[PDB]
This record gives sequence, C-alpha cells and structure tokens, in this order.
Amino acid sequence: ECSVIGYNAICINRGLHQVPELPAHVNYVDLSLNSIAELNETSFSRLQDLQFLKVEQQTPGLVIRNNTFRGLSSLIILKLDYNQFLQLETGAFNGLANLEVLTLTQCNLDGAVLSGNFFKPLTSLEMLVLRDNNIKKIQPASFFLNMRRFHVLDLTFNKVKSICEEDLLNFQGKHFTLLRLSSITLQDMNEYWLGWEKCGNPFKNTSITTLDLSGNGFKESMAKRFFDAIAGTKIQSLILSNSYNMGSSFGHTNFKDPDNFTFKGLEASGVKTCDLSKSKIFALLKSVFSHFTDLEQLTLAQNEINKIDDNAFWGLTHLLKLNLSQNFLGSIDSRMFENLDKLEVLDLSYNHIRALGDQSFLGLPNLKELALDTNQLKSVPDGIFDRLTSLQKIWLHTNPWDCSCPRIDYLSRWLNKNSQKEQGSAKCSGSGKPVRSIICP
Amino acid sequence: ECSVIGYNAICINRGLHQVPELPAHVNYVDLSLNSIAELNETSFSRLQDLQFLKVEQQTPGLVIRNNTFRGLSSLIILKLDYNQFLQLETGAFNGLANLEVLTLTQCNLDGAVLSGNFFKPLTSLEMLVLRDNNIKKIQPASFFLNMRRFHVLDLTFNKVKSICEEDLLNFQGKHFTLLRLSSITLQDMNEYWLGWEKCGNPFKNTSITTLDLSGNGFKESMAKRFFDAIAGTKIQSLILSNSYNMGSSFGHTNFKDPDNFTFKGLEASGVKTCDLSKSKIFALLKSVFSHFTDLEQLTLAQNEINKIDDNAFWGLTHLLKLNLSQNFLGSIDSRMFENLDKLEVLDLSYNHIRALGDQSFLGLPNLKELALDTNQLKSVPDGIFDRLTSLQKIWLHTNPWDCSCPRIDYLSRWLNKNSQKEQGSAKCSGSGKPVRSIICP
Amino acid sequence: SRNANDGISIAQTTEGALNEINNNLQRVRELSVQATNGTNSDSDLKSIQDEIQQRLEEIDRVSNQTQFNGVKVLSQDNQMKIQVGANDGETITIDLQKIDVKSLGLDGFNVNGPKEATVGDLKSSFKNVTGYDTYAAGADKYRVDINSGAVVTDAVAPDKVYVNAANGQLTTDDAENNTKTKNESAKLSDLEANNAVKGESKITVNGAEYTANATGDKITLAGKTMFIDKTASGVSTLINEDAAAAKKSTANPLASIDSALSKVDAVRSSLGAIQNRFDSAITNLGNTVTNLNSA
Amino acid sequence: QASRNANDGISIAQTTEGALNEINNNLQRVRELSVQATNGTNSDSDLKSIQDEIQQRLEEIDRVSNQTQFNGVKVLSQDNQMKIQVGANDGETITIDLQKIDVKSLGLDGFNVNGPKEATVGDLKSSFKNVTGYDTYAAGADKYRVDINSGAVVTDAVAPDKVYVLTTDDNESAKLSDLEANNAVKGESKITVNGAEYTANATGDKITLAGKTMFIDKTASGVSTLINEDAAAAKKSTANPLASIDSALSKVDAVRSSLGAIQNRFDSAITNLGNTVTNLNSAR
Ligand SMILES: *[C@@H]1O[C@H](CO)[C@@H](O[C@@H]2O[C@H](CO)[C@@H](O)[C@H](O)[C@H]2NC(C)=O)[C@H](O)[C@H]1NC(C)=O
Ligand SMILES: *[C@@H]1O[C@H](CO)[C@@H](O[C@@H]2O[C@H](CO)[C@@H](O)[C@H](O)[C@H]2NC(C)=O)[C@H](O)[C@H]1NC(C)=O
Ligand SMILES: *[C@@H]1O[C@H](CO)[C@@H](O[C@@H]2O[C@H](CO)[C@@H](O)[C@H](O)[C@H]2NC(C)=O)[C@H](O)[C@H]1NC(C)=O
Ligand SMILES: *[C@@H]1O[C@H](CO)[C@@H](O[C@@H]2O[C@H](CO)[C@@H](O)[C@H](O)[C@H]2NC(C)=O)[C@H](O)[C@H]1NC(C)=O
Ligand SMILES: *[C@@H]1O[C@H](CO)[C@@H](O)[C@H](O)[C@H]1NC(C)=O
Ligand SMILES: *[C@@H]1O[C@H](CO)[C@@H](O)[C@H](O)[C@H]1NC(C)=O
Ligand SMILES: *[C@@H]1O[C@H](CO)[C@@H](O)[C@H](O)[C@H]1NC(C)=O
Repeated sequence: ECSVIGYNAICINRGLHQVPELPAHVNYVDLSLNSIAELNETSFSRLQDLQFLKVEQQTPGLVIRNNTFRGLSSLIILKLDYNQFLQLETGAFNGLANLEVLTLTQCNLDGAVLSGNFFKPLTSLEMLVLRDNNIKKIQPASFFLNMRRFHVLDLTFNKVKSICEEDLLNFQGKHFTLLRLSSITLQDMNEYWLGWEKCGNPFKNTSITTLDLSGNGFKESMAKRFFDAIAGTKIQSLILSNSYNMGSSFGHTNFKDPDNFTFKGLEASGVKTCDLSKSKIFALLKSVFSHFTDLEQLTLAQNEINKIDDNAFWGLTHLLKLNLSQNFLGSIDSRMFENLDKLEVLDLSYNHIRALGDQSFLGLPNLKELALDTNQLKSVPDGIFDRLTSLQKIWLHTNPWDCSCPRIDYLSRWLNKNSQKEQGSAKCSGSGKPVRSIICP
Repeated sequence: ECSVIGYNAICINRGLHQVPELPAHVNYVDLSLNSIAELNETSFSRLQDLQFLKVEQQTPGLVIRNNTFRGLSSLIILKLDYNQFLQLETGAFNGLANLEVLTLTQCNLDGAVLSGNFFKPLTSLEMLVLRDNNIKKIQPASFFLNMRRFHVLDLTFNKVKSICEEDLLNFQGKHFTLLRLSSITLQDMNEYWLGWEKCGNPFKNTSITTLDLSGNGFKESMAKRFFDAIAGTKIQSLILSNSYNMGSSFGHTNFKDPDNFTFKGLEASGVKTCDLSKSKIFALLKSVFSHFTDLEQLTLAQNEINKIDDNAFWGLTHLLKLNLSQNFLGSIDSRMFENLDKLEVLDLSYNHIRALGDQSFLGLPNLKELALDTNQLKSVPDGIFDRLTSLQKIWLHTNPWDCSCPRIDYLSRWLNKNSQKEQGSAKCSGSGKPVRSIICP
Repeated sequence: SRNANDGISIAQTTEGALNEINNNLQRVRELSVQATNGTNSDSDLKSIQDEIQQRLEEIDRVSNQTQFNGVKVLSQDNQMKIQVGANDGETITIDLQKIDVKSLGLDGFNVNGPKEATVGDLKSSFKNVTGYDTYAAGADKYRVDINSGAVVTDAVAPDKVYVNAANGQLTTDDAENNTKTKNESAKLSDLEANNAVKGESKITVNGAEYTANATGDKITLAGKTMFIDKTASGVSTLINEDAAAAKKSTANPLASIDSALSKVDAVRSSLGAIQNRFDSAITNLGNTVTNLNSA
Repeated sequence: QASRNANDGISIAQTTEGALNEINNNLQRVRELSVQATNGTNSDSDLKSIQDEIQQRLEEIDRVSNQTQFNGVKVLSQDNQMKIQVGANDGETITIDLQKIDVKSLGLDGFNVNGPKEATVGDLKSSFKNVTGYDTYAAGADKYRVDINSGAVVTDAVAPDKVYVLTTDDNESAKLSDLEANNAVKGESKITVNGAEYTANATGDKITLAGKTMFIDKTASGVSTLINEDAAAAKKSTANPLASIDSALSKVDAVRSSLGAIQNRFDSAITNLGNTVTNLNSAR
C-alpha cells in the first residue's frame, strides 16, 4: 500500500488499522490520516534506522502503549498531532533518549502531560510543541531540570489562566531560545487578581532569546504587573503583537495607553527587539520606551497611533529601526522624533500624513532609510531632507504631489539630484508623470 | 501722463492731485493710486461717454462732493474701493440714475451709508459691494423699496452682531440673486441670546438665489435657531462653508454635529445646492439632510467626517451630486449611501479609505462619476463596479493597489475592459506600473 | 491539489476572520471585567458600553464581509465538500458556521443598565432625602431619623425618646425623680446598647415614601424593587423592576462572552484539524518529504 | 523683475491671508467654546473637555504661525517690513507689513477656562458637603450670628445665646427679617469646610484664610479642594476670557485688513504695467 521512494515511506490515508510491514532501511515514515487505533511494542519492531515519524490525525482515540517506540534510538522527530483524545500510557515514550523534537498539537492533553512522567525518557529533547490542548496550568515535572538541551516550548492556544513561580519551578536554570506563550490569555492575571504576591517570578533564573506573548490582551495594568513580576528576566526579543487590550484605541478612553511605568520591569532584560504591532495603541506617551535602553528594533505597525507626545522616545539611545507603518498619523513635526539619535530606518508608510513640519527629521542625522509612501502629502517644506546627509533610501510614491511651480521646486530638484535614493517613483497628481521630471523656472 | 489706448485711459499711480484732461471719447478710466484729495462737479466735466470709472485707493481721506458724477449718465460701474476714511457728501452720487454697480470696499463706512440718502439717486443699481467696512447693523433706508433692479449685495467682513426683521424692513419684496453675508460673524445670534423673538424673520417676504453665509461659525444651535427664524425663505443655493463652529470635530464632543432638527427651517426653501464644506463635521447623523427634499448638489468636502450613520441621507430623493472629498472616512459599506437613488456623482477622494464593503455602491444605480482616488485602498471586492452600468468616469489613482494574482484579477480585467472610463491611471504599489496592464492567469 | 489548495485558502480566510472576532470578544470581555470590578461612575459605564457596541459592530462587519471566491465563510452553516483526490472519492468537508452577534448570543449585550437602588445610592444620587430607620426593643418600636440621628417613637404622633440617668434604659420621660435629673436625648448607640433590632426604613425621595430593608440594600415601592436610572445629561431617576427589565444590564455578562468565545474557538479548532488534513493530502500527491532542518 | 516682484508680493500677501484666516477661525471657535463654558450648564468634567479643545486650537495657531511660509519667508514669525520693488525705474516700492502672530504675541499664553477661580460662599456650598457656619450682623453695639441653612439667629458671643422677637429674653424666634428690620449691618461670615473655619466678606465675594484669598480648584472627576492665591497664581482660569480672545481677534483682523489694502495696491501696479482693462461683464 505505501509509497516507498528512496528512504521515505509515505503511508498517508491508506485505510491502515495497523503499522504496515515496511522496508527496514527507511528513515522517514508518514502514517498520517489512517485508522490505527492503538500503537504498542510490536508496531515499530522492524524500523531501526527510522529518524522522522509522523502518525498524525488517526481516527479519534489513538492509544499509545508502553514501549511503543522502544528500539527506535535513531528517532529524532516524532509528530503525533491532531490525535483527538490521545491516550498515552506513562511509559509511552520509553526508548526515546535521542529524540529532539516532539509535537502533540491539538490532542486534548491536559497539564498532567507535563507534570507526569510521560516525557521523562526524553533526555535529549530540544523542542516540544504542545499547541492547542487543554493545558490549563504549566507544571513541568522535576526531570525537566536534567534536560540540558531543552530550549523550545510552544504552548500556543492553551487556556492558561496564570503562569506562576511555583508552576515553572522545574524550568528554573533553563535558557529558552523560544518560549511561545501565545494566545494563552492569562485571564486571571489582571489588576483585580489577589494572586500577584504568591505568583512571584514565573521566569526566575530563566533566560529567553524569543519570548512570544502575542494574542494575550495585555491590558496596560496587566503588562505593568506582569513585567514587574518577571523583572530582571533576560529577554532578547519580545513579541507582544495582538495585545488587543493594550491601547486605548481611537475614539475611547476606557483603557489606558502604555505609559512610562508600563515596561519598567524590562529595565534589566537586555531587550534588543520588541514587537508591539496590532495592539490598538493610540498615543505614545512620554517615556513609554525609556526602560528599553538596549532596544535596536521597535515595531508599532498597525496600531491606531494618532498622537506622539513629546519625549515618547526618550531613552532609546540604541534604537536603529522604528516601524510606525499602518497607523493614523496626520502630520509630523520635530518634537515627535526627538531622542532617536542613532535611528537608521523610519517607516511612516500607510498613515494619513497630510503635512510634514519644517524640521520633522531634525533629530535623525543617521537616518539611512525613510518611508513616506502611501500617505496624503501634497507637498513638503523647502529643505526638509537637507540635514539627512546619511540618507540612502527614500520612499515618496502614492502621495498626491502637487507639481505646481514653484511649490514643487525644492522636491523636484531634490529628487533629481538624489535620484538613486528614491525607491519607486513619486508622481504628480493630475498629470501622473514623475515629480523628478518637473523643472521649475 | 495717462496711457490712452483705444477707449481706455490708464492713469494709475501717476502722482495726480486732480483728474487730468482726458480725450472725450474714452469710456473707461482708472485713476487708482493717486493723491486726488477731493472730487467735485468740475472733476469729470469732459467725460460723457464714460461707462466704467475706478478711483480706488487715493491717499487716505478722499472727499466726494455733491454732484461729482453729474452729467455721467452713461456710467455703469463705479469703483471707489480702499479709500480710507472716504467722505461722501449726501448728494455725492447725484446724476447716477443709470449706474448698475457701485463698490466701496474698505472705505471705513458705517451703517449710515445705507440708512442715509447716499444711494437714493441710484435708481438703476443692481450690485452694491460694501465689504470690509464698519457696518454693524444692516439698515437700508426706505428708498430701497423703489430700487427695482437691486439684486446683489456683498457685506463680507463687516462685524454684524445680528440681522433682524426690523433691520431689513426695506429689503422686503426684493429678490436677491446674490446676498453675500459672509464672515460677518453674527456673534450675538447664539443660543443664549435674549433677542430671538424680537428678531423675527430678517428675510421676511424676500427670496434669494445664492445666500452666502460662509465664515460665520454657525454652531449647531445657532444654525437651528437662525433657520427656524428664516423658515419659509426661498433659497436656491445655500453656502455655509467655513462654519467653523458647526461640527463636533474629530476628538471632541463639546459641540454637536448637526442633527435631524438643525435644518428643519429650510423645509420649504426649495434649496438646490448646499455647501457645508470646512465646518469640522465629524458624524453625519440620521436624517440630517431630510428637509432638503429639492437638494441637487451637496458638498461636505474638507470636513472631519469619519462616521456616516444609517439613513444619514434619507430624504435626499433629488440628490445628483455628493462631495465627501478631503474627509476622514476609513471604509465604505452599503448602509452609508442608502437613499441616494438619483445620485450621479460621488466624490470620495482624499479620505483614508482602507476598505470598500462588498456592496458599497448597491443603492447607486445611476452613478456616472465615481472618485476613489487618493485613498488607501489595497484592493476592491470582486464585482464592486458591476451594477454601475451608467458609469462614465472613475478615478482610482494614488491608492496602494496590490497587484498580486489573483487578488487583482477583477480590478485589472475591469479596468482593461472599461479603460476609457478611468481618469488618470491606477498603479501597482511596488512595481509602479498600470493596474490595467496586469493579466492574471 | 487545486481544490485542496482552495480548501486551504477558505480555511485560512475563515481562521483570520475568527481571530479578529476572538480579539474583539476578548476585548469586550476585559471591558466587562472593568465595568464590574473597577470603581465606575455612571459616565464610565456609558463610555465602556459605547466601546462594547463598537466592538460588537466590528464582529458583524467581519461576519458580513469576509469571503473567499464568492463564499461568505461566516454567514451560514454550510458544509463545503472539497474534492481532494483525482479518483472521485476523496472529499474533505470544511464545516462552516454562521458566526455573528445574533448567533453568538450577544444581541443587546450591555453593561450600562440600571442598578437596584440602595439607601447608600439614594443618599449619593439624590437631594432632599428624608426618612428614618426602625428599631425594635422587644415590644417597643423606635424611629432613628437620618441626617439628625434623632430617636423618636414609631407611632402616628411620635414621642421624643431619652436615656435613663441611672439604668441606661430607653424611656419617654424627660427626667427621673430623686428623694429631677435630666435624661439625655436618645441616640442610635442607646438603642444598640439596649439590644434593639434594626427593622425596615422609610425613605422619602423627591416626595415619595420608599421602604428599605434593614441592611439598606433592597428598596421597594408597594412591594416592588426599585432601580436608579441616569439620563445622558446625568439626572438620577428611580424606576420599578418591570420598566427596568427592558433596559437591563445583561445577566451573567462574562458567561455570555465566554459562550461566544468557546463557539468561536470550536470553529477555530475544527479549522486547524481540517488544514492539517489538507496539508497531508497535498503532501500525499506531491510525495513530498519535509527535511529535518525544515521541521 | 517689475511685475515679477509684484507677483511675489501678491503670493506673500495671499499666503499670509490664508494663514490668518485659519488662525481667525481657531480663535473664533475658541471664543465660542469659552461662551459655552460661561453660559452653558457645565459640569467639572465638561469644563475640562472644553479646555482640552481650547488647548488643541491654541496649538493649531502656533503650528500655523510656525509653518506658514512663502519662498523661505515665515510670514507670521517676526515683525518684518518687506519692500517689494514694483517699478522698473527704481523708486516704486510697496511694503508688506508682516507681523509676529502666535499664541504668545496674541496674549493667549496660559489662556484657560478650567483653572481655579476665586472662592465664593455660594461656590462653597455648591461644591462641598457639610458646609457649616454663620453670617454675622450688628445693630449698633449688639452683635448677631445667623446660621446658614437653618437661619437661626444667635448672639455673637463666646458661649452664644438664643435671640427672639430684638431680645435675648425667652416671643417668637428671631430670623434675618427681624435683623434687617433693625437696620443691622452684615459683617464678615465664618464658614467651616471639611473642618476648617474660613472667613468671608459681607457679600460672599472674597473668602480668606489668615488673610490669604482662597480659590476652588476643580478636578475633572468632580472632587474640589481649596487653595490660596499664591498656589492658584500660575494656573487660575483667565480673567475676562472674551476680552482676551477679542483682543487677539482684532490684532489678527488688523493684519488682514492691511493685507487687503496691500493686495489692491499690487493688483493696480500689475494692471498699470500691463495697461490692462477690466471688461464690463468681467467686472460683474
Ligand atoms: C541561574 O542562577 C545562577 C546562580 O546565581 C546563574 O549562574 C551565575 O551567573 C553569573 C552571571 O550572572 C556568573 O558569574 C556565576 O558564575 C554563575 N553562577 C554559577 C554557580 O555558575 C545562572 O546563569 C542563572 N541561569 C539563568 C538561565 O538565568
Ligand atoms: C513595518 O511593518 C509592516 C507591517 O508589519 C511590514 O510589512 C509586512 O512585512 C512582512 C515581512 O516582510 C510581510 O510578509 C507582510 O506582508 C507585511 N505586512 C503588510 C501589512 O505589508 C513592513 O515591512 C515593516 N517595515 C519595514 C521597513 O520593515
Ligand atoms: C412678497 O409678498 C407678496 C404678497 O404676499 C407676494 O406676492 C404674492 O405672491 C403669490 C405667489 O405666492 C401670488 O399668488 C399673489 O398674487 C402675490 N400677491 C401680490 C399682491 O402680488 C410676493 O411675490 C412676495 N415676494 C417675495 C420676494 O417673496
Ligand atoms: C469636491 O470638492 C472639492 C473641494 O472643494 C473640489 O476640489 C476643489 O475644486 C475647486 C474648484 O474647481 C478648485 O479650485 C480647488 O483647488 C479644489 N480643491 C482641492 C482641495 O482640490 C472637487 O472638485 C469637488 N469634487 C467634484 C467632483 O466636483
Ligand atoms: C498490540 O496491538 C494489537 C492490536 O492490533 C493487539 O492485538 C495486541 O494485543 C497488542 N499487544 C500488546 C503487547 O499490547
Ligand atoms: C507503563 O509503565 C509504567 C512505568 O514502568 C508502569 O508503572 C505502568 O503501570 C505501565 N502501565 C501499563 C498500562 O502497563
Ligand atoms: C448736498 O446736497 C443736499 C441736497 O441738496 C444738501 O441738502 C446738502 O447739505 C448738500 N451738502 C453740501 C455740503 O452742500
């Protein structure tokens, strides 16, 4: 039944009720979409060289007995996703000392899968994907301390009311390259919770390259307390996109925009990249980013930003890249980008910018790339770009440029003189021909 | 000294202290920017065929004596503007029975100029321009009832606290083609005024082609009471641009947007054209235009419109033209333009439109011209323009079109099939080439 | 693999729109938690409700606009069969569901309805509030005026109440005989000392007598619960329980949103399983291997 | 460069005219906001909302003043007399009279409508709970107190005695109508607010604490508090708000008028060079 080509046995959707006889040299087996009701020790007897095994989405109810994968010491990746009501016996992963990657997405697993001994045999485990299960409380068993190569955990879509110090005790001492806690909600961890003190620091003595906390709401008062609680945690790259509770949003003042205290807990984290896009932020308040003293990249794209207060960027001494694309900016002036002395890249595309102030880019001498495309600019002030002597690339297209002389004189000469900087080509509204081609008498 | 060419004597700025000897056949004389201190009967003795006379902006203090223009029975236009502290004797315009147009802009005239007999001789007067004087109260003298050809009056820039029934008694019976009461403020005529009852109807038994009330604030409560006061007045064309008090504006709720009562007084006015641009309107509330049953053209350009409530245009059965250009619309759906069945022209350019609903133009079968340029559209839904079979002109340019296939297929095919309709040329963002030129496989 | 690819696009389109809806529901939920647990003025509840209304409307707009190739993926319960196999047996069915405000149980969902009147809330949102509390010391019934705190008998023609100079007992006697020392005016503490039991209050508000319970938390006019309502402008008015029910704040607002949430989540899970199905059917046709690194 | 400079003279004048109009509209809106603040029924929260809009309009004025330019020249930034040469032969200069017009120069720095106001007794009882105390009166040597709220008349003594109808002798109870019948002279009031006795002049006009004039500070969220003149100084709401805006308005209007006269001057200078006739129809 299976298609065996080279080292690969594709046994997808073949009406199998058991593991078939396969050539014993295969190193890759896909047994997805069959009706295997139960795996046990006899299932994979033949297949020693096996490195990659997928047994995804069997008919609901798959049972994996003790010692099913015993003797599969070459197995590196095991995918058991979408097995609805997966039943694992506690020694189900015996023999898997060499396994690096285990995925169990949407298998109706609860927190006992972490607190029990199911993963005790997986001493070489690197990567564990437990998305979209019924894990309500993250409580790794003590053997996790001895898993020296464990560095990726994906818990996306589990409904986790809270994560606390005592929950994550057995992750202390770990460095995670990726800890993905996205759309878990953390519903309990709000400002009216009586649990904050007892919760302590869930990431005590833990460090993280990428901490993905996207899709969790992060109301300002939650973000402040959560970052107060994990203060000191080394995080290189912070992802808080779709913090749908964070901004006040345009038109309402029920929730607060983040302010100069919101991210104080990240003072000592060493954050290099921060993603705050799609979070309904409407105003950048003074000093809101002041604790991000190592920050090099900041995206605030696709928020609702209409207002940037003076000193909104105070403290961002290392900031190289600022993305404000897809926001609601109506105009720019010099105060908006004060304190961004090292900035190299500014994306202001897809706003509603109708005017640039005389000295809009004054405090951006190192700007290399400036994106002003897709706004609503009829004109720029004379000399606007003169101080930008490190500029390499500018975007100006998809704006209704008014090519009247002399209004257009400075920009057309500027674009003509700097033609290799222009990305795309700004057009006159009306005639539709290049701004750079206009010559004013 | 003067330049005489043809029938025209140009005697501008020649250091003249009197009216010079001129050839007696000239029919046009310009004596502006001289130092003529005084005009009397001997000034224009020579010049019978004279039709057009300008004596603007002499050195301050010009005196016009009794019978200055007597014998000038062919004079049609007399321009005396910018004579600071103009002194007219009361028979200054004797002999001007044939004069059609008199202009006295910025001459420091007070209301005595209208209530005295200065204009009594001007039996053929059509047009009187009294801009930018110190007329505080508009009180035409009784002889105005006998001026059968008088139909234009411009009072722009006079600080007029109020206009009331008794002020304008002597314009009753008159039809004005143009009554320009622009930037007069009408400061007293607010919602806290104790004067409304006594004020009555300033336009009693008067009808108007163009009533220009631009630049007067017209807070919603003032508009309501003013139009309640003048209820019944036939007005063909109503100009309320720069009613800087009318809208709530974007971001604030101190002032009210106009509502279903605001313009009730115009029920029976037969208004055909209404200009409400530059008035800080933020929301179009339900039935706000419902009393404008004869309305043919409506401009709401350069407001702050971000929200159009259901049935905002209810009652506009005759509306042919709607201008919503330079506003803050973020999207369009079918409910926005219900009740506009006769609409032929819709201008939505220069908004911030990021999305068109599936059926945005459903209730607009008769549309001939559609302007969507200068917005922020990446795409349109399939079939969006299909029911627009009367369409002659469409503007789509200066939008960030996404030329991905197949997202772009419908619009590119539509544009290619309907290319004579497209005004300007929609471009792909990215490549910058015409949308019409994309062919999807 | 063409139809299986379309199956994926439909599933991605629906998943994206469900996520938008989920985020709006979760924001509504947090707004509601704020309305319930925050200290919230009348004006705050209205602001919150204005935002909730706008989010509910964003849900209906997503529901109404979201489409892939004609198909309005959230508009109707629709079982889409996608043929995944050349030989005509392999169909995979996408289970599409009507998801909009009405179907999620959220029509009329609100958080700014009228609240049951309380004694505290009366004396916090009205003026000229008169009346008294009743105490009972066994057989004897007493009235304690509010604002003055004066202790009177609970009768038609009420007697002033004083405190016995020797015993501490409650009495109507001005003084006590000797062998006259004045008795001090009685106070609440004197009723408390004397073991009196708090009964019902009689609270007059804008000239209308209301009966409050001992604890002061339930107010009734002729045996019907009273709710305080506030106008847009902010004038407090007292209404009955039946004229209240129409404009009521939604009972169990959290449970209503969670219901909506789990309904949205169930379609989301289903879509995830169905995309894994499509992914496998494509890899089965191409005979494609994922690589260890790419994994 | 004869009609060339005159044309530039026109452009400068139009650029300034347009900017002045933007500024005039903002001032007139600020004026109407201020009229609403004064004559409307306005909660503490309303006055704050009004002021937030006023601040934004004042800020729009400074922006216009700072950005408006024609060919390098910031037409509203500095008092500057621009000579435009309008005649070939070098004598014809027409001078544009440009003026510094911004929030500071219009006298509107700190213009506000929500700041603390001098405290009145009316305003004390209208914004504080448990406002207690009495007015004093005097019919010659005899001295009286009248409790606000209750209207009871007592003797102005250390340990005060009830007054009756004027006698302290046990005769109906004394009230203010009996005092004015005795031609009594209203003296200073003594008013306790949140447990602090303040003193008020006869008319309720001024309120003092140890000689210091008291102001009522108002927050958006309804709570008010009392503060002294010195602490109110920098933030107190603007005296004569209408007069302040009207002052700004007529300053802006005077530049506008002048510009109108200077544009007419330029128009004539151009027609004088071209030898241009306007036509009867074109005049209509
Ligand atoms: C967990 O805690 C330990 C002990 O405090 C950390 O190890 C120390 O780290 C410092 C640098 O900050 C070194 O100078 C010491 O030499 C280390 N101690 C020991 C005993 O080696 C450790 O790095 C922490 N782990 C994480 C992941 O944060
Ligand atoms: C600023 O952020 C925007 C929005 O996130 C970026 O655009 C996205 O970039 C990714 C990765 O290249 C694309 O797959 C998406 O399609 C883009 N989304 C949209 C809505 O365009 C943008 O590139 C960022 N700007 C800069 C300069 O990096
Ligand atoms: C002003 O008043 C008169 C009299 O009321 C108007 O004249 C009447 O107009 C109606 C048409 O509506 C005729 O049927 C009557 O015969 C007219 N009466 C007379 C005596 O002529 C007149 O037209 C009004 N003028 C304006 C400008 O409204
Ligand atoms: C809608 O109104 C806009 C704004 O008034 C019109 O654009 C103006 O048209 C006038 C008169 O032709 C021009 O002199 C202005 O320069 C235009 N202003 C701007 C800001 O572009 C527009 O033409 C109207 N739309 C339609 C379809 O008539
Ligand atoms: C292994 O699986 C098969 C099911 O096909 C079953 O018959 C057998 O009893 C199982 N063996 C053990 C040891 O559980
Ligand atoms: C499987 O393995 C564990 C560990 O030895 C053992 O204790 C457990 O009872 C076994 N379960 C079954 C069902 O055989
Ligand atoms: C000008 O004319 C009128 C009418 O004859 C006369 O009464 C008036 O006073 C005259 N003015 C002078 C200055 O003579």
